[PDB]
Amino acid sequence: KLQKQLLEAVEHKQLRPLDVQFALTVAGDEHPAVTLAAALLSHDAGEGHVCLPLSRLENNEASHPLLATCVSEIGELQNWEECLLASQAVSRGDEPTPMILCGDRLYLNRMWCNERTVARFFN
Amino acid sequence: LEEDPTLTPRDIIVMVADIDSYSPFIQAVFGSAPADRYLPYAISDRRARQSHPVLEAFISLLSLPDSRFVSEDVLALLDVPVLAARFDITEEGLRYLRQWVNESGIRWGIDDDNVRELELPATGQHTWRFGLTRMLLGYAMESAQGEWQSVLPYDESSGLIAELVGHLASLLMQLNIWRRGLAQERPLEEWLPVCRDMLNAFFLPDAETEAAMTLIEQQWQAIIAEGLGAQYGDAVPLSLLRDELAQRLDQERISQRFLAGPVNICTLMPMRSIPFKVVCLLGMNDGVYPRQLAPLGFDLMSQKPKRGDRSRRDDDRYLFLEALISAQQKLYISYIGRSIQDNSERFPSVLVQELIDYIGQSHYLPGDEALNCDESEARVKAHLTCLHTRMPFDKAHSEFVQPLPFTLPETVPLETLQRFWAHPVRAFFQMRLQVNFRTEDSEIPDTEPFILEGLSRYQINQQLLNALVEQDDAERLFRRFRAAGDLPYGAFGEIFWETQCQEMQQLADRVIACRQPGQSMEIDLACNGVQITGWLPQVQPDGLLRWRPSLLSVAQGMQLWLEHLVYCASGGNGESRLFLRKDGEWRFPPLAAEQALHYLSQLIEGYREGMSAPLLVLPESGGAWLKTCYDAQNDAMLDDDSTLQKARTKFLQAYEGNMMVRGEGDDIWYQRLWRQLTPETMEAIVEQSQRFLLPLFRFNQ
Amino acid sequence: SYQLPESLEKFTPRHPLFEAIDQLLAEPLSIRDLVITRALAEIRETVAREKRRRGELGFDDMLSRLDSALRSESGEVLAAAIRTRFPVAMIDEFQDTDPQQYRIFRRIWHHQPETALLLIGDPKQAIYAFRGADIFTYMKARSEVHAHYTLDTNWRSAPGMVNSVNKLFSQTDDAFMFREIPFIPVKSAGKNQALRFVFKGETQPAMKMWLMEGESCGVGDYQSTMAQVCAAQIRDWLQAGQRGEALLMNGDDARPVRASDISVLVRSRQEAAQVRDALTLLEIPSVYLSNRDSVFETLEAQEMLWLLQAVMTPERENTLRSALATSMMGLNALDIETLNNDEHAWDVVVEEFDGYRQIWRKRGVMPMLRALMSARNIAENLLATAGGERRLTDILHISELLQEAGTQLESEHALVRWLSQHILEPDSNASSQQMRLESDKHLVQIVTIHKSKGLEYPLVWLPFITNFRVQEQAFYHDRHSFEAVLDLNAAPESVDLAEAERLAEDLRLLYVALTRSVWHCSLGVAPLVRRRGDKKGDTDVHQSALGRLLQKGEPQDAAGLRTCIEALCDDDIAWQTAQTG
Amino acid sequence: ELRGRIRSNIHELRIACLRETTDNPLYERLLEEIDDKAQAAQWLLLAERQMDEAAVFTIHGFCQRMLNLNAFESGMLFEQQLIEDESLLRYQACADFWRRHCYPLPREIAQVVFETWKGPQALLRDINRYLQGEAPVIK
Amino acid sequence: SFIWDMFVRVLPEIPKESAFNKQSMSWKLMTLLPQLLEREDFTLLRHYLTDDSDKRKLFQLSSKAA
Repeated sequence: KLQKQLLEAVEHKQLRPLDVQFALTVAGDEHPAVTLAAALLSHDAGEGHVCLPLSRLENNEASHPLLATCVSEIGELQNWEECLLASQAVSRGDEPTPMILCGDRLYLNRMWCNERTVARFFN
Repeated sequence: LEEDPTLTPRDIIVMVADIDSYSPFIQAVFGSAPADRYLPYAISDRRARQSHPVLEAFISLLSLPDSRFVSEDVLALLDVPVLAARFDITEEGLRYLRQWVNESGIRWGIDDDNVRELELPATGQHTWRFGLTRMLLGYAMESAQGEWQSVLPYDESSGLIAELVGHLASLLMQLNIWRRGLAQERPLEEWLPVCRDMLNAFFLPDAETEAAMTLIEQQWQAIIAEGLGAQYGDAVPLSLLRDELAQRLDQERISQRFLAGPVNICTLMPMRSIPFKVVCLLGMNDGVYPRQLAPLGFDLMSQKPKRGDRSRRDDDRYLFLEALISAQQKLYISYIGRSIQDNSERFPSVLVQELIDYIGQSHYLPGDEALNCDESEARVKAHLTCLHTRMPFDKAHSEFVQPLPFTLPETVPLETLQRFWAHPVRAFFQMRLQVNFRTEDSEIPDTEPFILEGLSRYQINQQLLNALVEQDDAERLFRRFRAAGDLPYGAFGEIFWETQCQEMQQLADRVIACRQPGQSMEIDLACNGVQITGWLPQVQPDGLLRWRPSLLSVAQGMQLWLEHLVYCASGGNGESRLFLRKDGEWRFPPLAAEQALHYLSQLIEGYREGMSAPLLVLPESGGAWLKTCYDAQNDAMLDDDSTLQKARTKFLQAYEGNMMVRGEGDDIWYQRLWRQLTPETMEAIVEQSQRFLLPLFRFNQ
Repeated sequence: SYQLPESLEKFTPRHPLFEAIDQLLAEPLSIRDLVITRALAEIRETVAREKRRRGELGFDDMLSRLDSALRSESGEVLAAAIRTRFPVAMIDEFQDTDPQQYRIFRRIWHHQPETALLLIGDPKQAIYAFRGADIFTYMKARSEVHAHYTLDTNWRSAPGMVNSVNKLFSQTDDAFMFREIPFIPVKSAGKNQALRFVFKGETQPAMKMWLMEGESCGVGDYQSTMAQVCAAQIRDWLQAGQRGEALLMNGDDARPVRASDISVLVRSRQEAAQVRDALTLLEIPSVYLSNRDSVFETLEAQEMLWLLQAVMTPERENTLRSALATSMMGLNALDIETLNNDEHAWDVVVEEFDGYRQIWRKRGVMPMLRALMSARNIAENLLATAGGERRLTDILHISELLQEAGTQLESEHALVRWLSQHILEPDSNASSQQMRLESDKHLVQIVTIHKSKGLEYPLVWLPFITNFRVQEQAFYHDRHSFEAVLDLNAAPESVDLAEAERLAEDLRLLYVALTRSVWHCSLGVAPLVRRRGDKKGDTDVHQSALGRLLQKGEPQDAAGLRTCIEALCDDDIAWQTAQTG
Repeated sequence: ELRGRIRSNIHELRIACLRETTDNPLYERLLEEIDDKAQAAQWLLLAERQMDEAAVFTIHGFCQRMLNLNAFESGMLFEQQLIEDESLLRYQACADFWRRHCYPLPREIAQVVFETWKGPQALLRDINRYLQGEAPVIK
Repeated sequence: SFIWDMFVRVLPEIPKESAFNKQSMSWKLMTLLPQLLEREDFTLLRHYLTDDSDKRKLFQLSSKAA
């Protein structure tokens, strides 16, 4: 799959091997779009990002033909919200899941607690 | 060398029968020689150790797929600085790795596929994959929510120090890939680049390493070159090549510093005879010289002994005579005479026995010139033999305790008194002169826990008890500890849980039968002109109620005693109670505030004297001595001589340990003060116990 | 309980359920009988298969391999070469043999003349039942061989002692519970007949029992009275012989008694604290030679671990003052108090470890253990302080133990990990035991029976000869085939056979104990009862070894035991009562 | 000790045979039984110098020196590394067994197992004494 | 080596090193022995090796024979 390509990207130093580990261990054999999403969110978390809009990661497509590789699953996967929610590694905020999406933004769940409490503090 | 004026250290030679076992002692003493009595040396025929950790690590990697990959062996591989620098592992992060692999529960093999390969049932936990899953879910999220795929998060890593996790992960996938690779049999022409691939895949070369890399590459090239030039075509497994490499690598030796100039140490090379003035020999016991090598069994030369044959036995017998005739001035012959363990008898070799027999039958001492041939022979044998001793050495320490000055602050915390009174003997050391015995971190456990004992099961019992007093569920907490991996696999966890909960229920319902809603309160009271400040947590308004899953002890009860004293100092009418296991109970009645302050003053002066000099207050053995002697009916001191032996018996049997209880005397805090218990210190301890602990039984009920 | 059909006159069956209930009760229900065998096969199989992939070898495996090579068809060819090479065999101490080894010997040398075989051993002194040594193979061999010879001389002990030990074992025939070990009398030597032991003029009886006073007694009384009594008599001998009162002469050449010529023999270890404390209460030097304790148990290992840790990490104040606070540096409260407040004197000790660690890295293990030994000059400190030689010798022994690891290992983390690794596990290796601090001068020796084989002593005591412990584990040999057959279910017949074998072993122990006393030895005896109710008239002395020698299997009491003692009491054996004094 | 006593005995016997006058009665009766003193002395001279390789062994040493002499029938390796800490190996093996024969067992079956003993450590401690040596026949 | 140098100097048509070396006959015997087995004279080696082997005993025998 993508393990050799992302090891090559680690040799390219664009994406951290820690991001590779996080994406591998919470993806396994799930959707490749979910794997790339986990890798990029772990990458910006290692950068120090706090928010992550879906449009930015969608139109980045830094390493791979994202659309032409991701379109393999059931139905219209372009509706990315429940396309991700089909996977077991994300939840809307009901279960103790590492991945939570609230405002069309996908990020870490402790960071989701912090971001939702400051978002309800702000707006 | 002091007796003779001029003799060059070039002109002294010492041979030895066996070199490798003798070498560490020679090197140690010749490196530990003093300043003026120093003389250099030059050891020859040392075993070749050029890059020892690198060679051992590469041999361990070449022994990969047949190992179960214990975490101890993994870290004993990981300690190498070259691998640490290549896989960017730092020494400061190595401690974090040590504690995380010790506490996160990584004990068994690498992965469940390997476990199933070894035909064992798939446990599904306690692997490196399980530990990394634990670590990464701890990085992702806290351990308060629960479980995501029935594995427990591990909140010891949630910061920027988490890079070592991915480093170790990359290391373990490299190990997994090469474990898959290095199993199948291959022919020689593709066994050729495997060593090169391993070297470039693992090791970043350093300034020194290239010698070791060249040695490994040259040996690999030579082995497969011999194989290819010998015209073999079939595939061969990895084990034969691994053992051949391991045998051939250490077969190299050093014979490059024979005549450096200082004194020389070497084994007896065959036919080697050089003139010298001083020749010394070592280790001529029986059974070690000459070394006996039996023929292989199918030899035909040994059946027909011809003229030109060579035997190792006769070679050594010739070398001894050649070494004897190759001496000019002095000879130094020594052997191990008596075994040092049981003082039994050993014997010198037959060659030395023949030499001393010829010497004894050769000459006579000048004393008894005409007495008897055999008596003169025995006298010469006794005179020439020298006998050494077993030990080379064939102000005193004072009493450790000394008086010290100390001041009395007007404001002291309650926690200071509690920590002092918990164990005063070690409290004198741990806080006054700022010394404590910071023991090194323990070993990583070998396998998964079968039974639970000690502090772990004590913490489990405490976590069960603080929910039992709330009467909340036990099943979710049981699932949480099963995800923690602190319970036996399968239904044995439920079997253990049933016994633990049914045993703690009888402690729980007693607390429920008298639990009342209380509150915390802050102590601000003075005694002997000394203000005492402290916080008293969770005190019920109608009395006191404490509970703890532990066995009953006098030091445990005296905490409740001090609690009741400080409670009665702040007004505080009502009794006090404490619950323990086996329904052990304590009861203290309220008293006068002046009496409470009097007892507090007594304890304050006791602390004041104990801080200046380490006052001996044994809480349990002294209590055992003082309890049976005291009679509760008269509230006085019996002093009958009949009890003067029962008290000795029970005090000794409580102090020194049994086979089931840890020895109270087996404690380094007490071992530092003295090596052996003395009756005078016993009487002093009895006196201090009678002076201090005696109010406890006056009001225990 | 009442389903026995005989209970009609006690408390007709008339239906078969009332006797099928006892049929069900007669068979115990357990899974251990299956799981023990199922595990026992596979553990041995798995170990024997796992050793193959490493190619190692063991003493147990080597003899089994040789036996299997005999079991193969080429055994005749394999034995012919051995017969040609060695046409003789001699075996010493034959009492420790296994049926495997005897099968090898029998197969190689049970035939084929021009080749002989000489076996030398003793049916007695076979005290290695837990060392894999079987006694029944000796009788199995004797049922095939038919030449028996016996020596007569002794060369060591007094003729009176020889006569007494002949008489006391000549009480009842075949006393060893076996018709294959008949004790026959032996004679003394003609040059030791002038050996005498006097006490204020006249001589002394060689053998002597000491007896309790009371209808019943327990193990606590057995220890408390007799340890004090034995210590009192040893003190009496020690005080008397120092003034030339009691003498040990062979004819006329006499000498006084000292500490070295006085020893004691015991059974186990847990009892020995009582004997040591009772002996040292009268200020007598006692050493326990039977100890095989590892040196890693003592506090010297802890201090060495602390010193190595502090010299590896000399940065923090706490880890350095931990090393300086140890007893071996030898400081005081004022010393530490001045060391805390003086920054310059603190920094001197800080700076010396900075160079010491570099010397450690450059030089290994041993030279720095020599250098820190020499620098602080703590040899003379422990020489001046009494009892410090025991603390001193363990440091040198630990230093010699560290050299086998300091070369094969190089990382400084590895050695300090290794020391704490061996702290928690006291391995029973022969090199791990403690060396003797003073084996040079006159002390008092306390040794057990198992190490007492072959060591001669002038005089010796024996306090604990009456006590015994009943075996309860099912393990017995057949009375005909002599095969060690193990029974899972509890068979009382097998239990009785095992108890008879255990009693034979205890009598062999008694024969071992009543030797190696050239002048005199003595012991005590009690009418101890294992039963709960005391005065039933049924003592339990005959259950032990010595009780069978006097009661001959009779339930007796103090009066009958007294009559049995004084029946044979004549001028060589002398009896005495013992009071708690 | 036996080898040294043997060497001293043969040396003293050779000297006493060359001097024809002894002190020990055993050597006296042997010298009485001597047929040819010169032949006996020659044999003792040729035998004393061969002492260094004489056959005195333990059982383990004897079989070790015999199998490496004739190991064709055995089929064992020529060179091996000995071992003594087999207790840890047996402790690993018993726990390895206890993993596979207890974990898939159901609760009702495993309850009786839990009653009689808990751990494989105690299981090994119970049955260790019969593992070494020869396995016994089970009634 | 000196005698080999004299051989090279005097006797012609001989290579500088022979094909008979302590490691050469190891692999030569490795190749030869299974082919040479069952010749009605290798029954001892057949009993030694044919029971079970992963060429370890064969390698040891090859080295000893070399």
